Amino acid sequence: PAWTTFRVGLFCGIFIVLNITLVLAAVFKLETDRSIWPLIRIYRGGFLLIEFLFLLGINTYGWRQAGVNHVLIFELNPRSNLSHQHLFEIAGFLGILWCLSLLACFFAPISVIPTYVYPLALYGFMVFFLINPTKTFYYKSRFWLLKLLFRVFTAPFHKVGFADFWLADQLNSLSVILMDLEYMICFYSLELKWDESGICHKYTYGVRAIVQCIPAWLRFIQCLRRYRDTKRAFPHLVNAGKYSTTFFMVTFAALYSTHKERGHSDTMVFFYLWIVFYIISSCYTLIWDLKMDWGLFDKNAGENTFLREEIVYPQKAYYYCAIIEDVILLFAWTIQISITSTTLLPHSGDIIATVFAPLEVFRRFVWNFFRLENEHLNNCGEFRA
Amino acid sequence: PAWTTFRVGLFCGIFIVLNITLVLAAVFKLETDRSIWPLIRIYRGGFLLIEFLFLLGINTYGWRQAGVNHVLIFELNPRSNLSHQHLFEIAGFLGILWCLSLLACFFAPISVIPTYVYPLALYGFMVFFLINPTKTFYYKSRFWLLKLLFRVFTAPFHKVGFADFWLADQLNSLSVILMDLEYMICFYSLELKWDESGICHKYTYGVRAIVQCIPAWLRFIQCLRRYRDTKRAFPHLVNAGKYSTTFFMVTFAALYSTHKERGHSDTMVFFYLWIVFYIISSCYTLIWDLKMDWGLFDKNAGENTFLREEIVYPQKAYYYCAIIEDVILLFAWTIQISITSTTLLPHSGDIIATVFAPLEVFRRFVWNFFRLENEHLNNCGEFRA
Repeated sequence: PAWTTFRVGLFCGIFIVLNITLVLAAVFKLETDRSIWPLIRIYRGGFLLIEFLFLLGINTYGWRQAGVNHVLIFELNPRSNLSHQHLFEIAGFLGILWCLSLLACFFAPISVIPTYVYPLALYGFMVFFLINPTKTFYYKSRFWLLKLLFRVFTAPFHKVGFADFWLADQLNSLSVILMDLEYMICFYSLELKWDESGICHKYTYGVRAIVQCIPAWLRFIQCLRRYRDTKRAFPHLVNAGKYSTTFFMVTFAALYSTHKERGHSDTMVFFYLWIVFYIISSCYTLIWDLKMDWGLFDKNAGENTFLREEIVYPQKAYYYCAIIEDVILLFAWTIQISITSTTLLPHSGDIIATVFAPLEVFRRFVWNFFRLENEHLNNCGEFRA
Repeated sequence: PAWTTFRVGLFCGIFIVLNITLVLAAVFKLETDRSIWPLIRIYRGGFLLIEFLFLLGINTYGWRQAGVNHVLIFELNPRSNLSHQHLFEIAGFLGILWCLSLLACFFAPISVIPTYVYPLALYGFMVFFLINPTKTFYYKSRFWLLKLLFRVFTAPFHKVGFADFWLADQLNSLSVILMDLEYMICFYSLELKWDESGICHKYTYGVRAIVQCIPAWLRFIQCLRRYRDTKRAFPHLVNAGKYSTTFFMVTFAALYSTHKERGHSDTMVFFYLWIVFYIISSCYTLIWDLKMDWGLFDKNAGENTFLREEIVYPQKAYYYCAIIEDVILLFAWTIQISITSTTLLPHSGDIIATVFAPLEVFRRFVWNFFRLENEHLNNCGEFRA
């Protein structure tokens, strides 16, 4: 309508200037004799979520304009849809809340409450806005999201729809948010509660491995449930392998990290095995994305050199840019592991992680941007008809 | 359209949060051993202009919705109109520039330029955005405004249209902006130009009197030109009297102020004469506004107790609220003069002036809100047909 567009404008404006204020306050008012990592490590989750919602708004716009309809694919209702302006405004609202909480963490405005209650309040509100039992604030769509989250987190007990698969895949890309939330739990359980601001931050007690692999587990058991429902082995078990490689990569990385902390002689072999398993996982997921989840590299593409037989997005350069971006964004782990194992600053692993997490969300953006199109065109996953 | 509404939202959001930041920086970072008056006295002009443009946007909305059409009255073009969202976004843009300049005056961001260049740059841009000789930034409407300003400031040489009269009246209400601009000229001509930040601020050399009465002069000579064009004495010379009273009030206030500064014995008589002349001016303009410029208090109003015979604005309470607001806003000078002449803080006259100038702009808001309606209904001024 019109009021929705005006609210998109209001929230986007407040957000851009809050970001300017936040950058300025971070460059200037950053004495911070204490360590600042227990703050950005807790706010990385909110940041990844807000960036993901912005990019999902852009995805919905691209779908609706290019021609690929997501009202039938997603099993939504042909009317009472959710345009992209709605996603933009709700992401902007969560961004306003994120920036306000972060500013309250920078300047301590109120002198009676400690500065550790602002992340707690921000995430408590982000949860209450989603479990809101009233008849307001996107009642229908938000409760559809709740039904979807309940049917995807209890995966091997329900029939696989396209929304289930799609949200399981999104959660498989946003693993840093789950790591963030479990880290916030661990911290607020294991930190002094007097005036300011370790066991976790490391893979010591294995909770990091479980939390990082739980979306891979979701998608793995989901595709196994689909293979039990139907009877076909090509796009089900070859798909389960892609998420078994994530299991193995996380396990070996955890063992290597704990052995490097303990300094045992079993560190180099586990490091090499982590290297080779992330290599096979990245090659696997790259081939899969370029072959099935996108349908590219078709056998009879005609004048289109490396594409399908037909296309929806007008500029053919978009697809080549997407191929390059998906082979660069994925495989960016090499820079990470090299710069962390070539004698850099002590606190640099988290620098690289925070730098490359929004880049991973961008990769998931592009992947959606093309997967919904391929699903509308070729019906890759046998979800309908 | 839609992009215009989104830009209204963007600018309104940036503006509200810039206002919050500005209020906070004014309450907290206000050491300011020096006097702060040469800053708010220079920014009051921009503030009154931005508030006036917001309220003119609201006026255009009220006109277009209530039914009173301003496309024929204002001699504009029935197509290529200017909706209220355009006024809102351009006022928001000037507000963004105002808030940015004021913040740059609070925090000195750049260390090489003195803090007196920001008001100069703000108003230089406000003038360049209006004299812009390109084919962009509201080319047609802005050059219509230039033609109107040139035909109204050279009043006694052109035929009086409704736009001429209306802008002369608006300028007759926004006299504080002209006082502000002449004061900025005087200051930047009579202030040290080394690192920071009197003859004016007072009515000493009479420039304040001339500047404060020049819109009254505009409207007076304009109604005299109209009386020469037509031949009718009721709504022309009785109208010229209303702006002759402003001449007399300003003259007597200037004489009283200069004699109080010089402490002569002629101060009390001039103060009493200023009192009585502002009394007669306020009663005159109140009776005129309630009788002719609004058409209220009709002789045959029917069931409507104190109104016209017909009305356009639905809630009848709006009109009574407007009568009360126009008899309160006008006549607010009594509080000013009493609190300034009953032994209050030295710097309090400018406090009261800055407090009551936006209130005067609000009075002009309501006056327009009803005058355009009465003009569409009864054709009070013989402007058409």
